[PDB]
Amino acid sequence: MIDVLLGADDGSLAFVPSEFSCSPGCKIVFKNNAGFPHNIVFDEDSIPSGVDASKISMSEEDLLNAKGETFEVALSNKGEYSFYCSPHQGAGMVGKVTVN
Ligand SMILES: [Cu+]
Repeated sequence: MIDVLLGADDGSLAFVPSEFSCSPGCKIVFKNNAGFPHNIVFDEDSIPSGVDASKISMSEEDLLNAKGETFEVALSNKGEYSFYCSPHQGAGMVGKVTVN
């Protein structure tokens, strides 16, 4: 599995890592680190065809509010999955996972 920090240790509004690669069955655990609240959203138009975004994404309205809170994702279909934090998207808090 891949552990991803929500917020850099220094408080920067970033996923760490932000771009990473894995294979079918890939599991990702996003953990609130700094600069929260944060969330993790995948838009349907920015993930592979035939993937249900609602099954991998937080709702834009929901947030992880405290250090250490987690949101887990498991991926199957190959392709590129772009994601972002909704409150911090405009600050560049975005990422992409590639399943090859
Ligand atoms: Cu955020």
